Amino acid sequence: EGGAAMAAGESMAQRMVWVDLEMTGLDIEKDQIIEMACLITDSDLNILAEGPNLIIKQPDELLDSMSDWCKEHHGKSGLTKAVKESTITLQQAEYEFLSFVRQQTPPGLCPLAGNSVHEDKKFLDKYMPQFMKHLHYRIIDVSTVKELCRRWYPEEYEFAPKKASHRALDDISESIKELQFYRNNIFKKKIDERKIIE
Amino acid sequence: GAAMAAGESMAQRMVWVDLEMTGLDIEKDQIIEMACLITDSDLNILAEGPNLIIKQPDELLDSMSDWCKEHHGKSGLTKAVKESTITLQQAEYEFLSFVRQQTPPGLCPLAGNSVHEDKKFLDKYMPQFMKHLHYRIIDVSTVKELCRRWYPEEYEFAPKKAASHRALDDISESIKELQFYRNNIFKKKI
Ligand SMILES: [Ca+2]
Repeated sequence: EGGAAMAAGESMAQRMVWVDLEMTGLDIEKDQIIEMACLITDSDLNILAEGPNLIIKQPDELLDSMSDWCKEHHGKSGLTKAVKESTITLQQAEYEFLSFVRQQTPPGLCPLAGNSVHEDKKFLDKYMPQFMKHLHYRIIDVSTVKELCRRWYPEEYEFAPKKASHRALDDISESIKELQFYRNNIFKKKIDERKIIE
Repeated sequence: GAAMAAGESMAQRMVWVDLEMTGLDIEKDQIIEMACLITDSDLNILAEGPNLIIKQPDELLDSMSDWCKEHHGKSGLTKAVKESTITLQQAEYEFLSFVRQQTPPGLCPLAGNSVHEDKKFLDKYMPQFMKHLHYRIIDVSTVKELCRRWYPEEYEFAPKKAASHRALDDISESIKELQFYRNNIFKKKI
């Protein structure tokens, strides 16, 4: 029956693809991608799968030509060291994600999720196009609600969680924890604590 | 101290835009129409920018998709492109001039419906303008997707975007949409 595929299809079309990227800089015409994580959640931000957490090999030239902040940032992170000794091609990494997201999402219906992802999509559109061809053109920006919280709910902004990490996969988990804080505190309450709300 | 409160009050103004390309192939597509507008933090419009139509080389206009051909052909917009005398470089200045007197430099974000795609062409074709803007954005298409999943009943009350033929009136729908999500999806305080 289609009514079952509809319920199943309409439920997967509400899932999100959560990514966290690290790059050599902000200039898309010269900078590249060096670390990418992926992860799938449902409409209520519950982990349905954990994608890989990869480090992409990039030539020593670009890393040696990175900005002070960038060359300093990724140095203490040790990520710069791993990039050189990495053996993961971009498309080899691009495909590894594409297979993961294909076995978990319908093609062209799920949106990109994550914190400040208008830049991640900007890079994935250029460098991982087959990946983006699977995803909806829209994004779920955890920072968009951070701004709307900053102006509309400054009181509860002070209680927002604090930073914490080691892998982009963890920066995803914090970004959901960030977004989950917004649903508990600034959106309309659906649940009293002991009835539910009208 | 009181000035730092008003300084914060200005740091929370938004910069609203909406563009119309010949296509989404950023490496081979250009901007064709643009409007701009400013609001305070609580979505009240403070100043409306211009609404300009950018002349673009003719071979590309008949090389854009049948969607872009028929739709912009039906909008009357592609006709105004040839009859436009505004280039990209002067258009950027007019928009850069407008916003500089209303918003603090680099403290205000882009806002609108899927502006992540409007910013992609602004990061490339209007960098002097984008320098005045914060790197963060405010996409109403993000809380729309959040409204579907979490508040689907109230999501059905969503108004129809009035199919505006001018990008400045398109924004009026986006704000009216965003104001909706605030009223019926965000927690009220008293
Ligand atoms: Ca638009």
